[PDB]
Amino acid sequence: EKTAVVIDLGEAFTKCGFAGETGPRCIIPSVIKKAGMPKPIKVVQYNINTEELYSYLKEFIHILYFRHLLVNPRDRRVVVIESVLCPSHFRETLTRVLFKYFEVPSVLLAPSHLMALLTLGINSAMVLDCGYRESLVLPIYEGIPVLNCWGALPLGGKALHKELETQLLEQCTVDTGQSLPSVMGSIPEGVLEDIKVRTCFVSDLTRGLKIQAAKFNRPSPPPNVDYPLDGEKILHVLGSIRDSVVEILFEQDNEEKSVATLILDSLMQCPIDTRKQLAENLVIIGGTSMLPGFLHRLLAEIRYLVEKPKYKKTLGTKTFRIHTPPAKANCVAWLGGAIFGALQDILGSRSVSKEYYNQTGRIPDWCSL
Amino acid sequence: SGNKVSRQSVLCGSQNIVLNGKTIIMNDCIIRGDLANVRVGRHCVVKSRSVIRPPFKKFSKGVAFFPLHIGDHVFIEEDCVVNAAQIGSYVHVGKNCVIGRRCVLKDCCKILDNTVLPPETVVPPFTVFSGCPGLFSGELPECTQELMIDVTKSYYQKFLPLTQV
Amino acid sequence: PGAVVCVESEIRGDVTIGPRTVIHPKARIIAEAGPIVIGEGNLIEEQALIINAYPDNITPDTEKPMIIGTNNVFEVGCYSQAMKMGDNNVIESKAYVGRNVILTSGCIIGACCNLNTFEVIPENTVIYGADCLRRVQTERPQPTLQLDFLMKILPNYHHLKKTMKGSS
Ligand SMILES: Nc1ncnc2c1ncn2[C@@H]1O[C@H](COP(=O)(O)OP(=O)(O)O)[C@@H](O)[C@H]1O
Repeated sequence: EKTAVVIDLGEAFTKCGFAGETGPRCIIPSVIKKAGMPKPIKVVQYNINTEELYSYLKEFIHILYFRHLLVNPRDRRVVVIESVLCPSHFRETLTRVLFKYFEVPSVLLAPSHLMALLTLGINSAMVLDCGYRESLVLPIYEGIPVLNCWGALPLGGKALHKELETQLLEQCTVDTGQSLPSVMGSIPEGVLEDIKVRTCFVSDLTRGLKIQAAKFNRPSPPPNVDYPLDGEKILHVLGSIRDSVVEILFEQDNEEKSVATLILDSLMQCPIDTRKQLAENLVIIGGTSMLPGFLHRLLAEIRYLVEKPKYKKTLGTKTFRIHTPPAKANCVAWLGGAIFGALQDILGSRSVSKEYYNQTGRIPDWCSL
Repeated sequence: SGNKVSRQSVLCGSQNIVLNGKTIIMNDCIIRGDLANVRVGRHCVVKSRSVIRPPFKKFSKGVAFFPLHIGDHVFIEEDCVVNAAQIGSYVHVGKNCVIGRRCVLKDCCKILDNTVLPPETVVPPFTVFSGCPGLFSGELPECTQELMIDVTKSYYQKFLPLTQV
Repeated sequence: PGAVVCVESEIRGDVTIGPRTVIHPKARIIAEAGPIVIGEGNLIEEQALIINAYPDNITPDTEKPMIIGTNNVFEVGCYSQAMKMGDNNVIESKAYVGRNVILTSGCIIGACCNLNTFEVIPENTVIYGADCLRRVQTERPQPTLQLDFLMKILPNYHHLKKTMKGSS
């Protein structure tokens, strides 16, 4: 009858396509290309002028639906996959742009973790979404997301970018156009993403502990490979640096916090009957989880933290299984929204319509009244 | 008669070369039609330092490339390496451009400055070319492009009249 | 002898060209600093600027004579100011070789590509046109396949040059 639209906005990338198709049609990055502009500006931003955001969202949606969808969304429904705890200011702006400017029939602002759970096809699961800005945890038990049990450290893609920028600046080796360290003050983000995808090798638990021991009073430094760059300035990036950048994601000491500890804190907050099913079904999604050799380092670190005396008195013996999804780790949240929209013309009714928005005021966020 | 060919410009292969009425070949131009023919449209303005080279020998046993072409009101910008491109009428080539092997430029096109049109790149009608690797930037306006081409043709005719021999 | 040197093309200083070499119209071959060396079957296209680096300093000498390899297809408007080149190297149009270089055999430089000063390009690797030193796209340009492709390119260049020589 009518295949609905699926959107999954974010600061780094944006998964978008049709509901029903196994995986999206395209994934253009969040930034936009403007005429007479030095650098490309990011679309998804927080704490900034309302009318400017509205114009930025219109500009991104306009370049999206022609290239991605090849259709007017005026014919059929939309599924805007907002991550839970995405600012209400930003949701209101999205609601305005979809109804006032474009005039869609319906919209939906559903959470990312519940839809990622629909892909697995199980009702209870602990979920971790390691995106660009934050690494958010949220356990779901029998459909309902357990909200007060949660956690989100500023330790996703953006933290890894900042650490790469710091460590490369400290130890730099650029070719002539050899020596000459710290010539350029900063480096672009698109290049630094390509370095993370290709170079950064994720270490094991025993290797990670050896690196942590070396930092505070050297084993397994290799391997190292150079990275090519434009304008005839190749830089000889090292092997110990990229491993040290990955290590800060799992660094426990002096914060009592990490990607692994965040699941345990979420499990601690959850009730006793819910506890065991969440431990059995531990789902990992998001952008940072696509890194090579990540799921072992997490599961081994999780287990090491359970062996510690502080978590034995509550958790103890637990079968931590990581049931992986059908689609890739970044594109699990989108696939869930595509499942939610395509199949059920019935569950399209619960979402907010154009008729309801004009008279009322806004889509209902999880708040009072 | 009306075609204002400059003194510094060179037109190798006069029989193969072809210049329509109201043309304008700027200084230091190179219309090399030794191997193959070169067809220029009416009111076409070839800017300075433009290398109009022939695409192929046309002696290949199978799949010989198309020599050269240029539609009417063609605004060829300066330093533009035009080679093996069938330019549709009213095509606006950018400055420091580069055309590929058998590249089909459509009517009312707008090639950007410092562009590189690849081999067998069929550009669509009423569309701005963009990117380091050739791609569709956005749809161009019909009225604005026609008015700019008319203004460029009038300005080229004034320079064609005086100060070149 | 036995090299298609054009009348409009300019040569200067010492320049020893190989057999079946094709110097196109308005091609600059300024070899005043050092003795230029062109390989056999090397096609220099129109508007090309062949320069050399001033050399012979006692401590850290700057350069030596730019030796171009055999079957090297230099495209139109290509800059080659002091760069060591290998056999079967296809430099695209509007390119720019660095002040010192070591372009290996079976190469394929992109259009509008700035080749690096003091940078040796590896054997079998096609350069992307825009941002320099792009590692991607080096499979179809491999030693075995690229040698066959460059041999086909040398045959088409020789056939096209023979047709141009026949026309006169
Ligand atoms: N194939 C991949 N391999 C490794 N890392 C990736 C890959 N794709 C994306 N990333 C990384 O993941 C991040 C994208 O996070 P994302 O899931 O888009 O978060 P959000 O949806 O909250 O914006 C980027 O910072 C990028 O470096």
